[PDB]
Amino acid sequence: SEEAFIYEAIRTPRGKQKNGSLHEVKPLSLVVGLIDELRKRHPDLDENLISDVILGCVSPVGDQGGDIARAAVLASGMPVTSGGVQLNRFCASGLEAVNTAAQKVRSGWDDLVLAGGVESMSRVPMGSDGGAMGLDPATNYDVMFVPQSIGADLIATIEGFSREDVDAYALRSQQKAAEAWSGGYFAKSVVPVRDQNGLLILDHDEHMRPDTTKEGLAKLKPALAALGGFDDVALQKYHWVEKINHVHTGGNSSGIVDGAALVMIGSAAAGKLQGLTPRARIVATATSGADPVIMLTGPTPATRKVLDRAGLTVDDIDLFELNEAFASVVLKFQKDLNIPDEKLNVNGGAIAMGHPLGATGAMILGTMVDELERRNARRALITLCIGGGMGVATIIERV
Amino acid sequence: SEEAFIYEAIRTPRGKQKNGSLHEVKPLSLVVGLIDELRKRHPDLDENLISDVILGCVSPVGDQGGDIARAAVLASGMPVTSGGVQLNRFCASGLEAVNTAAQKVRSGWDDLVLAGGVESMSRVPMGSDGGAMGLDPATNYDVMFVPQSIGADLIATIEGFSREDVDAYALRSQQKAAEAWSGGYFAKSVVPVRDQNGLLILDHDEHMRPDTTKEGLAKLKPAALGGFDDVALQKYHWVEKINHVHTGGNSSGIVDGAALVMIGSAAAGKLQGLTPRARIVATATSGADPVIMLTGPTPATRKVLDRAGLTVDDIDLFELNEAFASVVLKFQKDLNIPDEKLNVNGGAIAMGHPLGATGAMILGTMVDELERRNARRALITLCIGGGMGVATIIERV
Amino acid sequence: GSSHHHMPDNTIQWDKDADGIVTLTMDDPSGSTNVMNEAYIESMGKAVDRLVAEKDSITGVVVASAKKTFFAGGDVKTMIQARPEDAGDVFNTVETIKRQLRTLETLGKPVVAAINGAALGGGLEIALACHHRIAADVKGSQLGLPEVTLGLLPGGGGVTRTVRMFGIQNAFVSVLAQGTRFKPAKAKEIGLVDELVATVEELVPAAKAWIKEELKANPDGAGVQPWDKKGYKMPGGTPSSPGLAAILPSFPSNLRKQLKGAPMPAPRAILAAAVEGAQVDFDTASRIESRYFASLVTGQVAKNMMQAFFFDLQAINAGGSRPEGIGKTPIKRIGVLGAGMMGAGIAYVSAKAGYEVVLKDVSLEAAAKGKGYSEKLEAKALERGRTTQERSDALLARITPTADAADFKGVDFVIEAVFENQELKHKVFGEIEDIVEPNAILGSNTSTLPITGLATGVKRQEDFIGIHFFSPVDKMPLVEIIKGEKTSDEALARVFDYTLAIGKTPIVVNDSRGFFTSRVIGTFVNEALAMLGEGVEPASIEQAGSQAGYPAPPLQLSDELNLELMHKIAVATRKGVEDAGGTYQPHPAEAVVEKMIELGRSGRLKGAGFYEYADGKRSGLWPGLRETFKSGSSQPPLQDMIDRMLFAEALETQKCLDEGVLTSTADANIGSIMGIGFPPWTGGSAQFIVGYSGPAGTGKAAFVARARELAAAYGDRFLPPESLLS
Ligand SMILES: O=C(O)c1cc(S(=O)(=O)O)ccc1F
Ligand SMILES: O=C(O)c1cc(S(=O)(=O)O)ccc1F
Repeated sequence: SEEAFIYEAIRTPRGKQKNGSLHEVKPLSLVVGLIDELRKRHPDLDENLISDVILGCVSPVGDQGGDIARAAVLASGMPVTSGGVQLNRFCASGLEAVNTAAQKVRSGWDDLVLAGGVESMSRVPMGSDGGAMGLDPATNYDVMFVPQSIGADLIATIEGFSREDVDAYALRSQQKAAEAWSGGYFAKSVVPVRDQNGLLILDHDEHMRPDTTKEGLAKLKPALAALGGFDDVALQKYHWVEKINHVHTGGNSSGIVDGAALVMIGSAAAGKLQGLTPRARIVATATSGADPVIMLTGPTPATRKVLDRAGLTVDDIDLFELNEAFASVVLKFQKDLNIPDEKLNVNGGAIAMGHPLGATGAMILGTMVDELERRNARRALITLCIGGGMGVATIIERV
Repeated sequence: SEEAFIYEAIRTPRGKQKNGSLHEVKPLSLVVGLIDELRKRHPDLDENLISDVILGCVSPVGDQGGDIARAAVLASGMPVTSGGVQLNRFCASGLEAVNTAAQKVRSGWDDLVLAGGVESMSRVPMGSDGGAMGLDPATNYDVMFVPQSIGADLIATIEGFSREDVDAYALRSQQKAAEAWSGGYFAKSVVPVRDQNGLLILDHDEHMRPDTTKEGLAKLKPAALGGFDDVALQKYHWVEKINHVHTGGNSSGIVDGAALVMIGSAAAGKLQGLTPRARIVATATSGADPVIMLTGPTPATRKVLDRAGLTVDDIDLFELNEAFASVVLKFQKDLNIPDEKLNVNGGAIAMGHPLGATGAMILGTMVDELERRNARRALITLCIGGGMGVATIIERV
Repeated sequence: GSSHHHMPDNTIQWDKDADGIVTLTMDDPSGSTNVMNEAYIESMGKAVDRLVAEKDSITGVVVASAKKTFFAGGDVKTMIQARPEDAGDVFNTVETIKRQLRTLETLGKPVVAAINGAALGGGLEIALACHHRIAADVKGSQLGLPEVTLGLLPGGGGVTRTVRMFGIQNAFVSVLAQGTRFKPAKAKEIGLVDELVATVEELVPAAKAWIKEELKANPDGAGVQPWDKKGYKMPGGTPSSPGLAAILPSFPSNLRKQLKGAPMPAPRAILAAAVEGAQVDFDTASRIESRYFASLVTGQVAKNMMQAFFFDLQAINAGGSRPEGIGKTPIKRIGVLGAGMMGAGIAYVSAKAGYEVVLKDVSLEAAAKGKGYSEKLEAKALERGRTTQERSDALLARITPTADAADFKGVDFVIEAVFENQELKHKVFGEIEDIVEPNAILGSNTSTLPITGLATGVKRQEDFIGIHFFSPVDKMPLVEIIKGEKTSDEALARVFDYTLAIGKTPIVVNDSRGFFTSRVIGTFVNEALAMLGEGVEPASIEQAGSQAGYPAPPLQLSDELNLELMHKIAVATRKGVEDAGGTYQPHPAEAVVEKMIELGRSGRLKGAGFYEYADGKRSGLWPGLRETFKSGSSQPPLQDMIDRMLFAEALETQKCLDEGVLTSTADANIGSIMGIGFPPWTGGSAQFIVGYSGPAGTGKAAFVARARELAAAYGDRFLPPESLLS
């Protein structure tokens, strides 16, 4: 019923995994840093009208355990009534928190909510939480568990995407992310990380390789995997396929990074009361997925369901933003819906700038809010694939 | 404005901590057992129409890590489109999942949602996940971190609740839970846990001590790491000394358990031959100081009443989680709740407090008691760590 | 770029021998001690650049010192001037310092520290970067990391390395949180030093003998610290280890309990830097330590504490308040009159320094009880191993209990400690002034009575002087020296030197009623009692005192000062100006004191005060207190209660400076910290003004603006004097 509006969307720069600038920064500090930037931009905002803070975090362990959302509320000195809940829907946790915040507003029982994610994979690696599947061979044996990398190799094998095809996409992502950083597209969204003294720690996505070349990508060696068994397991399910063409390397897959993002979502009455200017509007969200062994073809039905739910078609969308977990996933999504190539990941993606699991959904969402405003266009569609065979998609309209 | 309805609300027995019957049962198996029961009750249900599965879990590590809701969707053989997300809002994670399921239905973008929670505190003890507010001395030192036990004792000190007062409520809970079990109130809601051979593992709440006497409660001995007492009084500086009245007999039990709730729109219920049992009238979220921690349910209950346009007199049944005896007494004292409307079937002191599931368990407990008493309204609320609070009102259909 | 450098005279001498063992002898020609200053950083940069350049011809390194000390301290003169905008320079300095030590630590060859003397702060940090530490067991030698006492932290790798050596818990509690200084034997027993020798001449030989043996026996592990080996296991576990993660949340609360909630951010930062550093690699850990170090240096509390415990303390010890030109006069025999807590404690600290003491009282039974205070003190010291049986026997043998004025023959230094009464003191001095030596110092231990009055009871008034001690004398570090208007400058210097000889700190105060310490602690007590009469909760008053940083809460302190004595002071201070023609404005606390006396609750000595006293111990506040004073009827902010007690003392101190009672802010700061327990984070009741910080701002102006905000709400006694106005 109630319409949900995005009033602010900011993100930290994404720090690399090996010798990264953010490895010394506690995950709680990345989120509190963004809260202190929202305070700086709206000093007179009555923080008591913030009814919840929803953070996505795929590995809620160690520095990221104990409800890090609540920790950020108390650490930043936000009102003790401002809640704080962590969620985990694997790679789409950041976008799921944004959608949940939007649905909480649409229900009317919530006025103004902070949403986003946080992930410091240099401090809390993926799999640190273990998992009800790994520590249980009976379930692992029956669900035929296959890590994300092999589903991507399998997708490229089935659809006929070659090693040069995925490296062609890896090159164009590094290029567009370089163009966007040069043009200043990220100037007001990427909030530099500073220490307790105010000294600079990171001001740019340091995983990028702007000097990437077709020749340099072709020399990389292909990628839970590197152990045994998962290839044969995947082909036991997809028994018509004979051999898996391993095309994905470190250069055409999403990088391991640290980062956090924040999106402020509220109702029109909330923004009007607090003098906030709307930037976009959550038109519709949707959830769907496909087989867990192929794992990553879930954003195709989730996109059709959110398009069907919004009453639109692909031709009505000005910008498509799909997370670059693997190059073959995007080429499949592009091949399926016949996405015009110049509407797809127009400012780069996770291959160039990184994929901070819990925070990625809210980062690429804020990427589109700024790009619709810059281009003066109406609609964008943000979607992420998920481990286990899920998918999430959202359509926003510039206000 | 689609309305959210409860069609099914079931739970497992609560297995005790020491030598518990559920210690050999993985938390994933507790949820799949409840899912398989929903199939037995409605085999005609089109599980494709289930949009999401939202499970609350406070310690999502080890056997409970890796998005246990998604693990349940795959292990149970549910459609892969049925989602799966784990959330954590401490003790309210079970009820937040229910409330979020209702808010997902009211928004009109999810049609039929499974909500609940799972917590195997015997296998994954609380604090196993770490956390910043405890394992980071910069924020711990600033937010004045205090365990929930001491906040409960500080409440009893400020309100003047004696050791006999709290122990009296503990006896009340033990007697009311024993009556509800003997009276058959929990017959159709407590799904017995069985192994892969169909052999019985547990069919009742082990933690109950139905032969409790006030003499045995007075024998018990009353956080032992030191320091926290002086930290609490540094903030509550008008109190000279904290009277430690809470023991193992007047505090919530440490148990294993899981709960499931089926929530959907009236259209989704009509389409699947489902009779609605109750309606989610309103939800709310507020909080109070995190050093006392457990005083957040009072403003959250006051909020959910104003939102639904109701008052205390409009509520037939009040269900507050019995984390500590003084928390319920302070709550009962403030809102002047009648004694016969409060936790009428016992609570966590007798049956246990399986963190991630308690909110969904006491939610299911009330849905049954409204249909049994032929009453109209019930208010459910829980205290939370870090000073939060969630509340929910349900109306019988 | 990433360098070992940040003009100065070189401070390190280089010597390579035939074997290839380079000996770095630190010898700063600009002072008697090696100090971590610009000259050191530049020189250690040159030396480490040379060790790397000549790596092929160097088999080991020996770090030594040419001073009486090894290395002690850093550039406090620079650290105190660092503003918040200077955080980049401060961060880059410690990063440059640690980059030098880390290169020395990872040269691929063994480095040994020859510790010939004191290795404090940066000195121990240099040695902690070495693979082997050999300390000479000489007198006066100490080792430790006392940066926390100046409001800083060991930022040259001290926090990172001691945590890697001993674990988070042991390093914080034993070394870091308190800046404890160890004698070389204690240092070897807890692991800070590896081995000991008896003379400094054996050090460099032993260091080269260890380097030669290490290369022969353990070639692959030579020059490799324990935390640079595969499979390094941090003692006590890492924060992710489940054993440590169970008790780790209790560390900030235990620290918060010991500090009583007072604003001390240096221990809070050390604990954070220790735990945060144990979660990552060594290099990432030390950079975190640098950020917390820069956070402390640019803060105010560090500047408050650097001013007091470094500059003011050195100004006092150098004789800033000692009369100019006067030479030294020996003390052969000390005569103490009275064997109470004061006289007994005085006799102990005097005999502990080595002075022969004659302890007189009215009876031999009493004087023997006075010496028993020393015997029971030496008993605790023996069972805890802090002294030998030999020196303990000699100490007690210097205390001669007596009851005759004839045994004061040969006493050239008299310290009277009898009851507070003028005509009693006139009589006690009258019958000993002729027995003592003709140049004897005639000192009175009085808290309030003016010295000029007591001096007229003797003939040689120029040698009469006030020597004010504080109980317990064996542990209180200040001596308040009061100068009557007939007191000579020689007597002043003689008492001043004695104060340093017994290991205490002197302040010179001009004669006046209340002197400085009694007058100021009176305003602290009176503010608390006024709050009690206003209807404030007694528990909230004590909480304010402890959280303000005071060592003992004010109501508890009142029970020990005896409210009967407290009332007599106010009666004696009204007729001191009302009989003089002026006016006396009564304090609201006087009504509270008179009512407590009316109910027979005069204090702890009586058995009942604001607290209940059962079986010698103090057992909770008197329950009738809330009903008597309508407690709870006034609930001001805790910060107002804290500021009322801090400002009342800070303003009475400024009054003393304007009246010539004190002659230096160094005496005001140290006198308030060590005399009456003003919170160390303030740097003293005078530093508190120039470094106030609150919602208003920082500095003298913020203090005045806040003092006026208190005057509006609680009375004009908080109105700032003209001297602080600008
Ligand atoms: O007298 C000193 O210079 C001094 C030095 C330190 S240090 O820890 O910086 O070495 C601490 C206290 C001190 F009083
Ligand atoms: O018991 C007594 O009368 C008594 C009285 C005081 S007084 O300080 O009130 O004069 C001091 C000690 C006492 F034992």
